[PDB]
This record gives sequence, structure tokens and C-alpha cells, in this order.
Amino acid sequence: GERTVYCNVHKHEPLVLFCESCDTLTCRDCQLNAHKDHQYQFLED
Amino acid sequence: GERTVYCNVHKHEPLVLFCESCDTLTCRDCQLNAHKDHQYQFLED
Ligand SMILES: [Zn+2]
Ligand SMILES: [Zn+2]
Ligand SMILES: [Zn+2]
Ligand SMILES: [Zn+2]
Repeated sequence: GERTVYCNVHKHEPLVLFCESCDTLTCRDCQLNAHKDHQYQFLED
Repeated sequence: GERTVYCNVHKHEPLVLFCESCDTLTCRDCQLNAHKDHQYQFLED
């Protein structure tokens, strides 16, 4: 049962996005905070 | 640093792939073994 992969920083948040500006996997909190204004896509997208 | 994310199964393997069949982040070993023949793309593409 290792379906969900979580953020290294926000431990209970699933990594569901990829920040293109940083070539970095991100969770919702990462994308709205440290990565605000960066270009991104949800992984499924 | 905390940006590179490593697989929880294959400890020294980074999650660089996304298995489209399962909508799940995978590392090289995950993709070739547990996800054999599933559709995938490297995150960077
Ligand atoms: Zn995060
Ligand atoms: Zn970013
Ligand atoms: Zn798969
Ligand atoms: Zn793996």
C-alpha cells in the first residue's frame, strides 16, 4: 500500500503537482506558498 | 535539500516517472517491476 507519495516538507500532503519553474514535485501547500507565481501542472494534467 | 524525492521502496532511486496507467509517481525500478508494461512518461518528458 504505497499508492500515495507525500511531500518531503508538508508530511501529510500528497505530491500531486510538478512545478515547471523549478523542475520539482510539489504538494498543494508548496505550490501556493514557496512556489507562488511559478508555472506548474497537476501531474494527471 | 528536500526537492529531490526518493522512492520509499527503492531508497536511492528518485521519483522521475509517472505511471499513467496508475496515476502514480514511480522510480525506474517501480516502473520496470510492479508497473511492467504500463503506460508512462518521465516527468521531465
Ligand atoms: Zn509541500
Ligand atoms: Zn517552483
Ligand atoms: Zn502503473
Ligand atoms: Zn521504486
